[PDB]
Amino acid sequence: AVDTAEQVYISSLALLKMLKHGRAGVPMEVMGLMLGEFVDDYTVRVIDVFAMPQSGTGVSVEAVDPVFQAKMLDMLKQTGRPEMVVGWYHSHPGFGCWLSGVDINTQQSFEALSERAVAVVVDPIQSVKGKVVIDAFRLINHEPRQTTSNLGHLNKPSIQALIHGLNRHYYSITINYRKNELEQKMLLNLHKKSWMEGLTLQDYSEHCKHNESVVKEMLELAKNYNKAVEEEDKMTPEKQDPKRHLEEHVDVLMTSNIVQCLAAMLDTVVFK
Amino acid sequence: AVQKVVVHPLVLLSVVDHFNRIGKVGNQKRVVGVLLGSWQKKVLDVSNSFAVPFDEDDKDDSVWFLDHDYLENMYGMFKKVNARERIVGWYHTGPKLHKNDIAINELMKRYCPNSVLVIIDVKPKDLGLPTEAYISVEEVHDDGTPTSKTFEHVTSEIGAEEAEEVGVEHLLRDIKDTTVGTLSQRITNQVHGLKGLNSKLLDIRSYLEKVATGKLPINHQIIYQLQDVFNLLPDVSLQEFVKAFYLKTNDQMVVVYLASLIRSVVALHNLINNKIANRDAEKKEG
Amino acid sequence: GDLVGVNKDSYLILETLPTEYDSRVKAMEVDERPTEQYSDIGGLDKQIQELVEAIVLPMNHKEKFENLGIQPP
Ligand SMILES: [Zn+2]
Repeated sequence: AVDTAEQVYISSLALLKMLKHGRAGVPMEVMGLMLGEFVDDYTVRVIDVFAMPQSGTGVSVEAVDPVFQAKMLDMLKQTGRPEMVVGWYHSHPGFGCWLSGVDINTQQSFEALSERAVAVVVDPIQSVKGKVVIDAFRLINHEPRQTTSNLGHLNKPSIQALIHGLNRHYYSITINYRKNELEQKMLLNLHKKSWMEGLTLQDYSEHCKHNESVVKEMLELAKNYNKAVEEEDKMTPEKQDPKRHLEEHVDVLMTSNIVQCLAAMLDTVVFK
Repeated sequence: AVQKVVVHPLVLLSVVDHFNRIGKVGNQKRVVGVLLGSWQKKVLDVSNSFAVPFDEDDKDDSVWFLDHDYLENMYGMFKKVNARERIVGWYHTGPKLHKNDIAINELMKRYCPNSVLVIIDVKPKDLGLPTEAYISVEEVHDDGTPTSKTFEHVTSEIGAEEAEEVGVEHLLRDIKDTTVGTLSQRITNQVHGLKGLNSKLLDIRSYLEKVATGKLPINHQIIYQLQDVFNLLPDVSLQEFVKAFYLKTNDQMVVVYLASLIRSVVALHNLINNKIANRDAEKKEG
Repeated sequence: GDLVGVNKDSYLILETLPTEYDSRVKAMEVDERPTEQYSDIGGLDKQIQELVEAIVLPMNHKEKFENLGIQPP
């Protein structure tokens, strides 16, 4: 029947594969496929993603080598992944997530292939500093889709794909990440602090330099804090400078000194 | 030799996916796959890995499938997509090694002269470092002990390329604890450090129990390195060290004095202004 | 200072090119090859011989000059 607000769950492995391949491809656009299950009409699951060789034709249907795709699928079936392929992702470095004119036609072919295949656009150079610019698109054939729920407008579109047709020729589908408790705190081991890192005593000369600088900054802040309190007269009732800056300085200084003293003490008494 | 191996998020997520994939239907003590990486200096950086058809007998510990042609053409295609990554090492998920594993490493040495094996215990979600790394060694041991085809530990750690770093952070965001964590996270980190130190010392206890009782062979090595560790303890309460410790602690105390006193002053300044404002409102209301 | 065709995005040199001087410079060269015979010039025979011995003879032979050791004009 006619589709709806829908959803697309992509796995952690899939997302990292996509981001890594995109950051490998920049500045040349690169593309590949995701494996997944059409679990139902209201959401599509993709798990695992495999990139495919970058031909000189650029991101297009011709860039999809049938031999490479077929034998990759066969070997993944042997290795334990019988997941049948819906979805193709491509990279748009330097510009937002939207389907270009080429992308419209590639997704038209992909839709003709299965029916509900989903396009994915990743910008590997804008997806940085903790923000990931990922988005997923489907083409329309009056009424664009059925809005039978409120989980279609929990997100907001963007002007870039708006002119490029985020509702005009294609529509964006809300993206969700199906992480589980096992992948959780498996990834976390990457920033996980080690016990020796916990008992590490920093550096005493560097700590003294830090206290030296921060107390001097405290003095220079208090100098104008005095002026601020001496202009308490309430001419033209007006968060810059003295008060909250002094607050953050005292907070960081006090916590650093307390933690250094505590680590030093614990090391003194426990280590012999 | 090889001094360090750094392991990226992608391989560990891939092996977790492989373990869930196989254990979903074909639950088995381990799964075996191949890592891809590059060499800087004498450190190794591993970010790629694929599952290979593998099978182990239950107790014969000599019977095993690892697919030659599958490994070869899968590597060829992974080279086609990205040619930098060449075959280094092989991974498995079994929390324990097997007598059968050194044959696996010898086969892998056909594809890499110094192939390194990595145990990734996916099921454990514990104190730390879910990756263990091992190289193959064959030497006379220099001490009269019989030589043997042996696995040797090489230190390992997790490091991320920037794209994998943003990818992992975005998924961790909801459960992510803040990096700064002024007091709470630091105190919890110190407590966790004491926990880890106690756990490691108890492991060393159990090893010494097994060595004295004889059920475990004396390595001669490490145990004398452990004796060096035991002689390395600093022995605090030596007098000039006590003087220096008191001096530095007093410096920390005067600094925290200044911070606390300023905090009290600013607290009073907020209090007085709040009283003035609410009293002004009360006086205006009448 | 060589002319090379590279990848339009990755900038990898994948072709070498013949050095291009300029469109005007390529316009200056003669391709029509005019047809005025030396006999068409009258009276200037001495000057014609001067120019010929100065220009053409170094082109045709180079042996009668080198056998002397002279630097041709
Ligand atoms: Zn595109």
